[PDB]
Amino acid sequence: APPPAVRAALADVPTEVKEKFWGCGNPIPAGIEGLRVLDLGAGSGRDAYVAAKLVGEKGSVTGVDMTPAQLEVAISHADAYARDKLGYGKSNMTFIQGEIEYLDRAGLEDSSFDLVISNCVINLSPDKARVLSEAYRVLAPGGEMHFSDVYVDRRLPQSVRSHPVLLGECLAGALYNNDFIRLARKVGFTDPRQLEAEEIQIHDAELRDQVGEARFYSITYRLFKVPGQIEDLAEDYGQVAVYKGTIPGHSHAYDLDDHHRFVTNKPMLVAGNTASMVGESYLAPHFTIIGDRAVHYGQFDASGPK
Ligand code: NA
Repeated sequence: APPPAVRAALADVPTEVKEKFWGCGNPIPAGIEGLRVLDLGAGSGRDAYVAAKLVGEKGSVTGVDMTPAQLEVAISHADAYARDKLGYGKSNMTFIQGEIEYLDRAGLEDSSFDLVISNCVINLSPDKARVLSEAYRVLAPGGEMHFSDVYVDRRLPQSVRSHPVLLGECLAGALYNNDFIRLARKVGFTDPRQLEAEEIQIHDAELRDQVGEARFYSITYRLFKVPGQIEDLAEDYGQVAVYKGTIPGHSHAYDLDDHHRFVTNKPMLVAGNTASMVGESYLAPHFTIIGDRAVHYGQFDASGPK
């Protein structure tokens, strides 16, 4: 169950582009008309094709993949998709060959993307930290890394690590969610936000035994970049946010994350972080912020000392 816009856009993506994809989600955010999107690990192009639509004719998408076979599928269907299905003059997609760890080697410049998206390929990175820090480098201010991947509620035993088989799909090398958060924050994503999580029921029964009581999740994370603004606690500057109702397919309400649902025209008290995420990012044209950060009031939703 993807949002209607994503299902509508999927109906029209070349069967072959979809059949050849494999992923744990549909990580294209709402609100991206006219923006530039980088799709990490684009494979055969399902997610890039969907984005190419949702950003409109004036937005664009870049897909980076490791495998030439997968590339050539994304490339061969581009023009025809963009022309007949989207009715664009030409494809607004560019697929390039690369390693997600080395966006600099792929020629991707600082601040050249508004969104970085990914679908269940980061657990396979040999250098998670580099992919994260590269995402961070190629994002423009007020941009976001928005991506889905598989996590665990605890650290897997070393035993399970380097010798699983392939196991699960990449369930080996799925991190303890809080360890992921830590790594994101070392790189400058100070307050990752969980948009939604689904427990992945394991059901192999023989794998059950290998993992103990480990619980696995498919989580879509939101990693906003707002330099100088994003803090590691909810801090209280007395700001108020009002979602104006203008994000297509979200006229009644908008979920920033699973703890923050904004109802159209209903003001809500927010912390600095959240005010930055909805009002200083690419989402900002759809929100009003009342207040600012000239006066600090303390920690938000919590008393002072003890
Ligand atoms: Na709505």
